Amino acid sequence: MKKSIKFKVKGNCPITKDVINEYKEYYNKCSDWIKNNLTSITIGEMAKFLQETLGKDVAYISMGLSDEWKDKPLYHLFTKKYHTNNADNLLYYYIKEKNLDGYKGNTLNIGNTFFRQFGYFKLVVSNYRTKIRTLNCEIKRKKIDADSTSEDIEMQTMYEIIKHNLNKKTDWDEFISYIENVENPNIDNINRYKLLRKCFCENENMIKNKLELLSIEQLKNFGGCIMKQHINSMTLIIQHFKIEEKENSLGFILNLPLNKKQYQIELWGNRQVNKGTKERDAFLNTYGENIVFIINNDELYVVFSYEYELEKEEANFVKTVGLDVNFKHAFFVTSEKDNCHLDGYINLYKYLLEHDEFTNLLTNDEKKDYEELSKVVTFCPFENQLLFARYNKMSKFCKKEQVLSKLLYALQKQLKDENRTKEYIYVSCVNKLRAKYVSYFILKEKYYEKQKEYDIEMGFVDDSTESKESMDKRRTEFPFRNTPVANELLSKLNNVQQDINGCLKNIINYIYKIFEQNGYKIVALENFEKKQVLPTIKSLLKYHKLENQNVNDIKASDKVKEYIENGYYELITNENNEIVDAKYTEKGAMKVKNANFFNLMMKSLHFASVKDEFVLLSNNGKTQIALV
RNA sequence: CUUGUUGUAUAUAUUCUUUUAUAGGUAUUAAACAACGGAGAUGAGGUGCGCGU
DNA sequence: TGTCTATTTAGGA
DNA sequence: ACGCGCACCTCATCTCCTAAATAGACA
Ligand SMILES: [Mg+2]
Ligand SMILES: [Mg+2]
Ligand SMILES: [Mg+2]
Repeated sequence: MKKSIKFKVKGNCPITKDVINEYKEYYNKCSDWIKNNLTSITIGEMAKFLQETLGKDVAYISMGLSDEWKDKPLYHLFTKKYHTNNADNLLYYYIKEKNLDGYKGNTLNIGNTFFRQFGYFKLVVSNYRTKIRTLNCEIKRKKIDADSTSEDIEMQTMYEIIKHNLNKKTDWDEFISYIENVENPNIDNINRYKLLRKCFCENENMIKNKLELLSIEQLKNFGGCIMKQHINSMTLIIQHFKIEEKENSLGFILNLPLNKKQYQIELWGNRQVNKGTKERDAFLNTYGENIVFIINNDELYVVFSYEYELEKEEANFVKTVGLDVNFKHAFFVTSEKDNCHLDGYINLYKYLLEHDEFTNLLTNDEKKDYEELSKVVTFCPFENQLLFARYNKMSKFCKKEQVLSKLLYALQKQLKDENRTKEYIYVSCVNKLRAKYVSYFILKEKYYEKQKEYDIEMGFVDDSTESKESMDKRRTEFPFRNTPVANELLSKLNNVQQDINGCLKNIINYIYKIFEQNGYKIVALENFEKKQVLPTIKSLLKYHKLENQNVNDIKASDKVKEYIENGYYELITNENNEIVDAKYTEKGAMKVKNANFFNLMMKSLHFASVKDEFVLLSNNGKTQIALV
């Protein structure tokens, strides 16, 4: 289907950040009006006004005065049962005839058709569509029993209606036939919807009225669609623009209709659309009408779209393999037994076991676990327990981590020497992934420390915390996000996350290409033990009630007793030898860090996007990914 | 225009950074592999801090 | 006026 | 754990990536 390619402009282009800011301001004004009138005006009033003030006989007014829409609320313009172009034209010409979004023109004098009607307004409408089309009135799924209340009958009714947009009586029958005509249908499941189809006929007025009342209910707490302040992107639809190859070059020139003249924007070339390739001809033959101007690191990029589908060359089925996700010793664990059958596979656990320096530090249990993994096809020896030794310098695994790192980097040097590029990049990315995750943890912890220090030195005082209007104004005037300190830390975090994402992509590509280049025709990615952080001191005092309680006899939940028996909390006593404050000892303050270190790699290494990367690699590869 | 973005060097120098220290910044040298459907919005989860239980 | 750019309208019955 | 705020991050879901005809601008 559709595809994208991004180009970088070469030289100085009139499209600056001010053009994009103007675009976004118009977007937000239009969205503000649309939000504030989602129910205050009906479609018939709009169509009647357009008929009166212009007197035109067009379908977008004949479709706004018919019996269906002449009195329904404006938000039905955004639903899938109303013609798209009629909704667009009716809404746009209403807004244009009344100057609702305040359009006073644009800086570059780009044609209003490409900037306003098929630009920011087009995005506003396409955005308000997804809000209302996914709009799931408050509802859940429950098993329908014979002795179930009227709500249970009605909830599963409307729940399936939303999932299938069925309105007429006949459409209910069609969904009943949807599964029955399919081989081996579930008899009980379809009857569950047949019963509600029967219920649909009894009191349809109550059903439709309640569904629309709920829809109106979920459209007054909606604050509208908002384009953020960090976007730096504008989209223009232009029917007639020209993209041309340069003369004696690899780049392109974009001829953009701009102030009634053709402005030429020079673009660099991509090795992605490169000279003499089929993708180049496809791009230059079938490119779409949407142009996206985006600024990234103070550089202007231009995104075009086109149609290109490659011809998948199949291969004979050989094997199917299961990939499992783990978090303890290695990320990727296979069900195969490593017999050196795989070509281009380096077994790093089996390599770490051939060094006396490493296994001499191992116990009998640890050595047994490592030998278990060495016989298994595994990838990415991310060892979370040893990795924390780089942060905690007093960890009992501090020397194991050093030997692991030294041996892994020695293997990296050896692979670089022997010109084994694929395995070399794999090992480099593994090492860099470990280092970069330690860096990300350090940066995130510094972010937390800096936020805490800023919000304690700021000293918020709230007269009433029940609602925003009663709290301190500096909560919103001067956040920590707007402090210079945060932007530096957030930029560093973004850079580290970028490196982490790249290294994980490299490892995933390595795994996929080993299994592809060995005959495996499916890699069935077989589809989370959060360590618990010690309860905080404020939780220890104001929540677990360890304040003014006797130190000798502590009335608390047994988990707190076990934590106190460990040297985690140091308690500060008073004249009565009872607790008035507490702190973290070294042991507890580092237990908290260990728990955070283990939990953050769950949410930072994108382990719920691994399947996505394998799918994308299967979009152009000899292997397929079967979800388990 | 040996041309876009991102990853991959435990490279040379540094009176740089503990807010990326087995890594980065500032300047160089050195590449060859690889991935590349984006933009926008909404919703749901999780998380940190602060103020109250 | 001729040519090139911008604006309009698109239905379901 | 709960509430109110301020943020941050990862996921899921959806829309949209047209085209002919007419009107207008200006030499
Ligand atoms: Mg980087
Ligand atoms: Mg590169
Ligand atoms: Mg150095």
